[PDB]
Amino acid sequence: HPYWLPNFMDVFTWSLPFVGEKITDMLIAILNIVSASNFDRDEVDRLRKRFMKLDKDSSGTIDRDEFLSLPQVSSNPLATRMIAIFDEDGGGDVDFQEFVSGLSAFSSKGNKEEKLRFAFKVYDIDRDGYISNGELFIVLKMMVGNNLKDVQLQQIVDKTIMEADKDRDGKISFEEFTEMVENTDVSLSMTLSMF
Amino acid sequence: MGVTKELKSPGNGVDFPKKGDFVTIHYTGRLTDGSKFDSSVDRNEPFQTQIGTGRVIKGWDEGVPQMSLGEKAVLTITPDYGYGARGFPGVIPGNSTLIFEVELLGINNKRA
Ligand SMILES: C=CC[C@@H]1/C=C(\C)C[C@H](C)C[C@H](OC)[C@H]2O[C@@](O)(C(=O)C(=O)N3CCCC[C@H]3C(=O)O[C@H](/C(C)=C/[C@@H]3CC[C@@H](O)[C@H](OC)C3)[C@H](C)[C@@H](O)CC1=O)[C@H](C)C[C@@H]2OC
Ligand SMILES: [Ca+2]
Ligand SMILES: [Ca+2]
Ligand SMILES: [Ca+2]
Ligand SMILES: [Ca+2]
Repeated sequence: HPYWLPNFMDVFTWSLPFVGEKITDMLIAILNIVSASNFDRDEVDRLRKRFMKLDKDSSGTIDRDEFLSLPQVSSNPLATRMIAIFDEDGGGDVDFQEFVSGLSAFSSKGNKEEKLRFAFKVYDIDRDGYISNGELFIVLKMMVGNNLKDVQLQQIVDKTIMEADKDRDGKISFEEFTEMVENTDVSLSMTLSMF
Repeated sequence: MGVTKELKSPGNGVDFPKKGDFVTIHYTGRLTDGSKFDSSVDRNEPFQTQIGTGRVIKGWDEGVPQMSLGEKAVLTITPDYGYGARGFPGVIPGNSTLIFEVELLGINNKRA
């Protein structure tokens, strides 16, 4: 029996609101180059104090165990993706430059392009600049669990890729991704709400 | 107020979801004009969530714990207990009241 998302929508429109909700949920828990970031010098200094409390061993870096020490992070289906994205150099831990850079993307002062880039990074597991079929399946599966059958997820992943893959290499580039989502509110999903 | 529940067929009348319980539900979602926008029944795949902890829209978190195990009901959910002014992209317009047919199939390991 064929399966399609409501109104035959693509998997990015479908999943990005939940991606933004889950990541901003974790950022709220955590919060409770630098000079080019979306934060003034004062806000950066407040983040320095938030960073220091999370680094329990005073390494100057936050590791996976220190992130998962928060209950709101360990129960979160996107915790592993957020941690990997924050680790910009891919070294296993996040220094302060990475901490600030990751949070800066979610500022209300940030632009559409860096929020599109963060969203893309959620799906691009191996960081090669392309969302592969398997990556898109894996990350969607992380969020849906057993609420769709694997074969249902395969149909909508395959259809979305067929629709977005303009040059027909079987993967989704950043440009193909941003064109797919140009008429949905990705910036809103990828913004931590301002008082 | 934000969610009203109309019982269509009763459950066992004794087992109700509590905050933090995981529920298993078959649902069909409709707009007020009656048009179906989604259905777990049509894809033959029940929906499971922890209830009462903000993992689903407020109308479900407040309506589902009122149901007893096995009940079929209709939840009418105002936009403040649903997707609000934004709506849900591709599916739900802004400022939409939502009508869910809901069957409570499981509470944790208890099954109807
Ligand atoms: C990787 C995929 C994403 C992941 C998708 C799944 C696990 C598959 C699961 C069957 C959802 C359906 O997928 C076919 C589809 O179900 C709807 O059609 C629907 O009938 C609905 O209203 N439901 C689903 C059943 C519980 C109540 C309500 C809901 O609470 O849904 C929740 C919801 C959308 C909350 C938003 C999230 C964003 C916030 O900003 C907003 O805040 C106000 C609240 C769902 C369960 C999220 O927790 C989880 C996800 O989104 C939505 C109209 C759109 C939704 O697709 C997304
Ligand atoms: Ca440390
Ligand atoms: Ca690093
Ligand atoms: Ca990739
Ligand atoms: Ca391509």
